[PDB]
Amino acid sequence: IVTLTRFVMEEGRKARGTGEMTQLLNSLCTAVKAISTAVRKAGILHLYGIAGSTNVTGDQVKKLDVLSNDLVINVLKSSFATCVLVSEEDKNAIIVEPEKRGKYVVCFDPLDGSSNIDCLVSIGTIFGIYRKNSTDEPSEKDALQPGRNLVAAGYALYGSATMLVLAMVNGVNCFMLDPAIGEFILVDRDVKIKKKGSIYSINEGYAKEFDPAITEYIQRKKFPPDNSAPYGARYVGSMVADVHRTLVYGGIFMYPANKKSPKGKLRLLYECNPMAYVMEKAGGLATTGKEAVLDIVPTDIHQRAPIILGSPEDVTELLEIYQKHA
Amino acid sequence: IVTLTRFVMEEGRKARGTGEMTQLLNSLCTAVKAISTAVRKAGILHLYGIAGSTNVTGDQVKKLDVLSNDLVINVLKSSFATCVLVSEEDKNAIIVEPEKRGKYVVCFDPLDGSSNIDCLVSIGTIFGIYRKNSTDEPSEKDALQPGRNLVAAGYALYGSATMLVLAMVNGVNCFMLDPAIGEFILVDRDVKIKKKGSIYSINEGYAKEFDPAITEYIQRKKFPPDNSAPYGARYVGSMVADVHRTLVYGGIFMYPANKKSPKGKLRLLYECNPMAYVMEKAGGLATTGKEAVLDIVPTDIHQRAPIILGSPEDVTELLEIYQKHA
Amino acid sequence: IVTLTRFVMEEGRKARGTGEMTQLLNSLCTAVKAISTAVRKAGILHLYGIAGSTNVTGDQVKKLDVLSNDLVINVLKSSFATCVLVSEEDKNAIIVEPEKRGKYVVCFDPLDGSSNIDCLVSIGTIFGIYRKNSTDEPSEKDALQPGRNLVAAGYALYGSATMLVLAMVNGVNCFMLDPAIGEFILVDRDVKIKKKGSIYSINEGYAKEFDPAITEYIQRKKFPPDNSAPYGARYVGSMVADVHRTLVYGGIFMYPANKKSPKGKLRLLYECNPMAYVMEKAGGLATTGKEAVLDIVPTDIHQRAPIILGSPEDVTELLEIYQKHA
Amino acid sequence: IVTLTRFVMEEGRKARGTGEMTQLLNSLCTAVKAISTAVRKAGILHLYGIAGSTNVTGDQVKKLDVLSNDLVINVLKSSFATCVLVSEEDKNAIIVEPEKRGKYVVCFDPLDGSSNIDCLVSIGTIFGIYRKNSTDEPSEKDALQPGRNLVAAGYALYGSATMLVLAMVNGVNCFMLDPAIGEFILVDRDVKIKKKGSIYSINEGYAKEFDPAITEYIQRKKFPPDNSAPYGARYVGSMVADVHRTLVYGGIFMYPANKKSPKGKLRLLYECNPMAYVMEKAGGLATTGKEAVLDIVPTDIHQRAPIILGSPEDVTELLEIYQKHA
Ligand SMILES: Nc1ncnc2c1ncn2[C@@H]1O[C@H](COP(=O)(O)O)[C@@H](O)[C@H]1O
Ligand SMILES: Nc1ncnc2c1ncn2[C@@H]1O[C@H](COP(=O)(O)O)[C@@H](O)[C@H]1O
Ligand SMILES: Nc1ncnc2c1ncn2[C@@H]1O[C@H](COP(=O)(O)O)[C@@H](O)[C@H]1O
Ligand SMILES: Nc1ncnc2c1ncn2[C@@H]1O[C@H](COP(=O)(O)O)[C@@H](O)[C@H]1O
Ligand SMILES: O=P(O)(O)OC[C@H]1O[C@](O)(CO)[C@@H](O)[C@@H]1O
Ligand SMILES: O=P(O)(O)OC[C@H]1O[C@](O)(CO)[C@@H](O)[C@@H]1O
Ligand SMILES: O=P(O)(O)OC[C@H]1O[C@](O)(CO)[C@@H](O)[C@@H]1O
Ligand SMILES: O=P(O)(O)OC[C@H]1O[C@](O)(CO)[C@@H](O)[C@@H]1O
Ligand SMILES: [Mn+2]
Ligand SMILES: [Mn+2]
Ligand SMILES: [Mn+2]
Ligand SMILES: [Mn+2]
Ligand SMILES: [Mn+2]
Ligand SMILES: [Mn+2]
Ligand SMILES: [Mn+2]
Ligand SMILES: [Mn+2]
Ligand SMILES: [Mn+2]
Ligand SMILES: [Mn+2]
Ligand SMILES: [Mn+2]
Ligand SMILES: [Mn+2]
Repeated sequence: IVTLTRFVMEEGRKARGTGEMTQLLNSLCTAVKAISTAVRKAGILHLYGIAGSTNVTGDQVKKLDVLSNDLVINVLKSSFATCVLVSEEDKNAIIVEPEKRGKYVVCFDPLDGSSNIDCLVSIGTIFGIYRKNSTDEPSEKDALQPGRNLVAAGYALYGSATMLVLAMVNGVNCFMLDPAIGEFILVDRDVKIKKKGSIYSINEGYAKEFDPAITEYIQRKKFPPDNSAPYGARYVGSMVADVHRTLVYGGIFMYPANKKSPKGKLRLLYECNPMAYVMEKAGGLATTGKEAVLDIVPTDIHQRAPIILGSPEDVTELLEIYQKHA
Repeated sequence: IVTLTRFVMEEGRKARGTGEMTQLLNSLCTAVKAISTAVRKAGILHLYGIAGSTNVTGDQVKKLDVLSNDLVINVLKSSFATCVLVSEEDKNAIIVEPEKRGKYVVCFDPLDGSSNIDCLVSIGTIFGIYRKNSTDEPSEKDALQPGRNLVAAGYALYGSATMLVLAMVNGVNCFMLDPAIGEFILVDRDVKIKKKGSIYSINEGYAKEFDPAITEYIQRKKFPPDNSAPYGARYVGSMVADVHRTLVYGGIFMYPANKKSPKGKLRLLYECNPMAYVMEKAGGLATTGKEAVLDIVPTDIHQRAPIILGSPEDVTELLEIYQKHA
Repeated sequence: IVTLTRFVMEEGRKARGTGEMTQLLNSLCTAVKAISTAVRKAGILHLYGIAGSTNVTGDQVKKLDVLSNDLVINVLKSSFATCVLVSEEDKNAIIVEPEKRGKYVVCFDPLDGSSNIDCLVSIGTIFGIYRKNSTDEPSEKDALQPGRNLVAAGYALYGSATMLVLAMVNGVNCFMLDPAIGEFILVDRDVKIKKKGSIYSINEGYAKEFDPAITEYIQRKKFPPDNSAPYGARYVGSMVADVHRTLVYGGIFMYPANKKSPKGKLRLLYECNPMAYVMEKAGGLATTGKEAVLDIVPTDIHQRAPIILGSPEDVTELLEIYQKHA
Repeated sequence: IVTLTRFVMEEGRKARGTGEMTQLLNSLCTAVKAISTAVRKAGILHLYGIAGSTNVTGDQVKKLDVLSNDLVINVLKSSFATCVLVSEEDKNAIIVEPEKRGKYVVCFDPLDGSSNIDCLVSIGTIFGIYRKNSTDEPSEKDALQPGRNLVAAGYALYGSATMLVLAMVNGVNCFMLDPAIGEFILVDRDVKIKKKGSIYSINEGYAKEFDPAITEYIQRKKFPPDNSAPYGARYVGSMVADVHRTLVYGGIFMYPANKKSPKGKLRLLYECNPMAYVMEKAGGLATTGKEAVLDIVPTDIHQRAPIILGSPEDVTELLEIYQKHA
C-alpha cells in the first residue's frame, strides 16, 4: 500500500527537507533493483567469477563486485544528492563533479558477502549516508565522521526475497521489492529487536584466535550456567544476512578482534557503522567489545573495526565479560 | 542454451524411456517456479507466519509449508508419472487416483528451512524419486525403499538465485531459473565435489549433546594437528543451502545423532536420502557415522537419520574418528 | 542508460523548479507499471468484463477501468503535487485534501481503448497536467483551461511493449518500461513527426455520418489525384495506439464530428488535449476541422471535441478541404 | 489452474498418442515465451530495425524476424517431434537431422505483423502442424499438404497480454502467458465464434484495386440495406491481432485478391491455413471468395492466397455476393 518513495517523502514532509534525501534513496532503489535482477539470474548472465584484481582491503574482486559498484556510483552521481562517495571497491573517495554535487556523503559496500556469491547464499548491499558538514571543497575527509553522525543507513538483502531495510532518526522500516511492478513496498513498520534472543552467530573456525572474553561467552552459550536451553548457532557468512536475522529474531552477531586482527575484519565506514546505526535505531547495541562502534572517529576510509551487535541483553552480557577480563 | 526439459529428454533419449520421468520433472519445475515466485515476494503476499497446526515430526506448520505442499502434490498428480506421494507435511502417504497413476514414487519436503523463512534466508524444496517395484496396489510401503534405489533426486534452492540441482544415474547438473522467460537453464554440467574442502557446517549450539567423535572432529577443525589453517565455519541453518555450498565449494555438513536424538533430526526419506544421492553422484560421501545413508531400509516414512556428508576425505576423516571411538 | 526520473530531474534542473513535477511523474510511473502488470495478465487475474455501471459520458464501466482509476487517483494524491483531479471515470472533479495538496491539476483517462480490452488489443492511459492558476480554493473550474496551458502531457501505451511518451515544453521523448527492473528507460529522444505520412486512420463504419470534407478527404486517400500510391489504412480502435503510430510513422488520425455527434466522440480534457499537445510538441498539428484543439476553452470537464491530428501536410490538406466546403 | 502442457497431455491422454505432440507444443511454448520477453522490451534490447536482407516473398527482414526465426527453429529441432520445417524466413524447407527427427511437419511465421513492430502494435507468431504422411525421406513436399490435413494450428499473440490460441480436432482453447511463473494458463475453454458479428476488418487503402464483390460488400457494411446500424471498422494491420478479435468478438476479416495481386498477399502455408483451421474449429468459415482455404493443395511453400474469415453468416453473405458477380 506504501512504497519506499511514498514513505520517505511523507516523512521528510515532516523534517521539512529539500527532497534531496528522497532523490538519493530513489536512485539507490534503482541501483538496488538492478543488482537484484542480475543477482537472481547471475549464472545465466555469466556473472560468477573474479574480475581479476585485488581491492584496497585485499579482497579478490568478483564480477558482481564490479557491476554493482558501477550501478551504485552512477545512480548516486545522477541523483544530485551527493558530493563525496566512499566505496569498498575504490582506494580513494570519489568526489562528485560540481554540476551534480549535492549535500550528502555516502559510504557503501556495493556487494557484501563475496565468499557466498558462487554458492548462491544471501548477499547484499550496505550504505550509510552523512550530511556534508565542512564548507571546504568536498574531499575524502568529509567521509571521516563517526557513525553517530549518520542521517540514514541500511542495506538491501538479496535473500529468499529482496528486502530494503532503512533506518533513520525515528526508527527502522523494512520494504520488500515486488519483482512484478519493481517497487519496494513497506512490509514491516518501526521494527524493534527483542531484548534478548537465543541465537549466536560467529565464525568458530577462528576459535584458536579469539580472545578470552569471546571464548568464555561462546562457552556459556553452549553450556548455560542457569541451566536454560543452549543458544542455537547460525552463521550464514554474509554480514547482511546474519545481521538481518539478528534484527528480526534477536540474539547476537560477532566479528570480534582476534590474535591476527587487532581490529577485526569488517570495515568501519561501509559495513560496521550502517549496521550499528540500524541496530541502535531498533533498540539494539553495537560495540567493539570496549566502545560503541558509532562513536569511533575514523582516520582511514578503509579502516577495520571489531563488531558485536544485536539484542541489548545479549550484547550487554558480552560487554560484562570483556569488562571482567579487562 | 539448454533447458532442464531439453536436457532430460536428450538423456532418457538414451535410457530409451517412456518420457514419464520427463513429465514428472516438467511438472515439478512448474511447482518449483510457482513456489519461487511466491517466495521472492512472500511478505507482500502476507505469506509469513504459521498456518496453525503441527506436522507428523512435530514442526509448527508455516503458510509457505501449506502453499508449497499443495503446489507440489497437485502438479505431481496431474503429471501422470506417479502413484505414491510422501510429503513431510502429510502423516500418511498419498496414493494417486487410478486415472492419473504413473510408475514413480516421490518423497519430498515441499519447503525446507522453516526456521529461516521469516528472516529471508535461503530455503528450498527437496525431492527423491523411486520406481514402484511391487505389483501390489500402490501403498505407503512402496515409499519404504532404501536411498540406493533412487532413480532421481535433488532440490530447488531459493537462494540469491533459484537453482534446480538434479542428480540421476550418470551425474549431477545445475539448472538456474531465468525469471524472465521462466525456464530452468543448464549452468553447471556434471558437477563433482572437491576431494577435500576447508569449511565445516554444524549447529554448535548442540555442543553439550554431541558424541565424542563429533566433539573431537570439531576440535581438530579448529586446532589442526598438522598446523594447517583451521577450517572456516558456515551454518546457514537451511539444509538445502548448506548442502548446496558443500557441493560447489567442498567440505562437510553434519547433523549427527546426539544425546537427545539417537537418530538425529533430519528425515530419511525426503531430506537425507535425496542429499546423499546427490552427494554420491558428485563423488562425495554421505554417512550416519556408522553406515551409508543410502543403504538404510526405512520402516517409517517419517523416520529420522543422522547425516554427515560432503567431500570424501573430510567425511572419511570423521568416519575414522567414529571407528576409533567405537 | 537514462530513466524517466533521471531525465525529468536533469530537466527541471534547468527550469529551476521545486521537484513537484518530478514527484508527480514518479508517482504516475508507479501507477502505470502497476496497470501494465495487471494488463499483461488480466485474464489470469479475472480482470476482463464489466464492473456494472455507466460513466458520465455513458461508457459501460470495465473492471480494468475501475482498477486503473483507483491506482491513478491514489498515486496522484500521495505525490503531494496535485490539487484537482479530473478522471473520465468520475462525474465531478476530485479535490485533493489540504494536507496532500500540490500545485498541479491532472486530467486523465486511466484506461483508454475499452472496446479493445477483451480482444487483447493495445490499450493505454492518457494524462495532461496544468498548473493551478487561480488562488481560489481548488475546484472543478481549475481543470477548465485550454490545452495551450498544458505544462506536460502524454500517455502510457500497453502495446507489444509498454511505452511512456511524455511531452513538455521543449519536446517529446519516449521511455520504455523494462519489466525486469521496473524502470522506464529513455529509448527515443526529441521525437519529431514526419511532415507527411502515408497512412490514414479513421473508423469508416461511420461513412454514412461523415461530413463532405472528411468524405472527400478519404476518397482522395484511396484515389490520389496526382497518381501517387494510395495511403495505407490503419485503425486499431484504441486512440493511444493509433496516435502513437501516427507519431512514429507519420500520417493522420481522425475522429471528426459527424451527423449524430456535432462534437465528435473523444473527450477534450483527457483524450484530445494531451494528444494534441504531444502532436504539437512533435511538430504535428491537431484540429477539429475549424480550430486548433489546444485553443478551445472548455466549459465542461466531460465535453467532447472532434479531432484530426498528425503530420502537418496531411492535416493541412484536410483543413483546406474543410475551408473549401465552408 | 490448468497449464497448456497439462491440458494437452490430458487430451492426447485420450488420442492415446506417443506424447510427441506434447513435446512439440512444450518446445514451441518456450520459443513463444522467449519471443514475448524480448518483444515486451525490444527497444531496450535495440531490437527494432531491419536485419538487412529481403525474404522469399520480398519482405524487408527485421531484427525480431531473425531472432524469433532462430528461436522457433531451434526449439522445434530439439523437440524430437519434427522432420520438416517451413518458415516464412527461409527460401526452402529445413529438413531435420536424422537424430532429432520426429513425425511432424511444422509451417510457421515466426513473427507476424512486421509493419507494426516499430509502432508497438500487436504482433504474433503463427504455426500449423501436419503429420508426415509419405515414407520417403523427409523433404519440402511433406509441407505441401492442404490445410484440411492440419492436426494442430494456432498462434501466439503478443498484444496487451500474451495469448497462445491452440486449435486441434476437438476445438479451440486460449492460454494466457503468466509472466510471473512463465507458464501459459488456460483462460478460455472450447471457444466458439458468434454466428454473426458487427465489425469488418480490411485495408481500405486498396479500394481502387478491390474486385466488385468486396466493393459491394464494404458498401453494404456502411449503408445496410435493412436499416440496421452500420458495422464498426477495425484494422490493426497485424493478421494475428485482427483474426484474434474476429474470434472473440465475431465479424469478418478480409485480405482478398485484388487487381495487382490475383492471389492476395497472405501466405497459404503459415498465415492463411493455421487461421482458417482455428476459425473452422471455432465454427467460423474461411474462404478465398471461391473455395475453402483449407482445401487448396499448395504447389509452393511460399504461395499466396486470398482469405476471408470469421462469423459464418458474415462470410456467407460475402460468398453470396461473389456468387452473384460470378
Ligand atoms: N524523505 C526524508 N525522510 C526523512 N528525513 C529527511 C527526508 N528528507 C530530508 N530529511 C532530513 O532533513 C534534512 C533535509 O532533507 P533533504 O534536504 O530533503 O535531503 C536531511 O539532512 C535529512 O536528515
Ligand atoms: N529423461 C530421462 N532422463 C534420464 N533417465 C530417464 C529419463 N526418462 C526415463 N529415464 C530412466 O529410464 C526409465 C524409464 O524412464 P521413463 O519411462 O521415460 O520415465 C526410468 O526408470 C528412468 O530411470
Ligand atoms: N522535472 C521537470 N522537467 C521539466 N519541467 C519542470 C520540471 N519540474 C518543474 N518543471 C517546470 O517548472 C515549473 C516548476 O516545476 P516544479 O515546481 O519542479 O513542479 C513547473 O510548472 C514546470 O512547468
Ligand atoms: N497432447 C495431445 N493432444 C491432442 N492430440 C494429440 C496429443 N498427442 C497426440 N495427439 C494426436 O494423436 C496423434 C499421436 O500423438 P503423438 O504421437 O502423442 O504426437 C497425433 O497425430 C495427434 O493428432
Ligand atoms: O569468512 P569470514 O572470515 O567469517 O568473513 C565473513 C564476513 O566477511 C564479509 O564477506 C565481508 O568481507 C561479510 O559479509 C561476512 O560477515
Ligand atoms: O536449528 P537446527 O536444529 O540446527 O535445524 C536446522 C535444520 O532443520 C531443517 O530446517 C529441517 O527441519 C533443515 O533445513 C536444517 O538443516
Ligand atoms: O469504436 P469507435 O467509435 O471507432 O471509437 C474508438 C475510440 O473510442 C475510444 O475507445 C475512447 O472511447 C478511443 O480509444 C478510440 O479512439
Ligand atoms: O499493410 P497490408 O497490405 O494491409 O498488410 C497487412 C498484413 O500483412 C502482414 O503483416 C503479413 O505480411 C499481416 O500480419 C497483416 O494482416
Ligand atoms: Mn570484498
Ligand atoms: Mn561486505
Ligand atoms: Mn563488498
Ligand atoms: Mn518442517
Ligand atoms: Mn527441511
Ligand atoms: Mn519442510
Ligand atoms: Mn470509457
Ligand atoms: Mn479513451
Ligand atoms: Mn477510459
Ligand atoms: Mn514478413
Ligand atoms: Mn505475418
Ligand atoms: Mn513474419
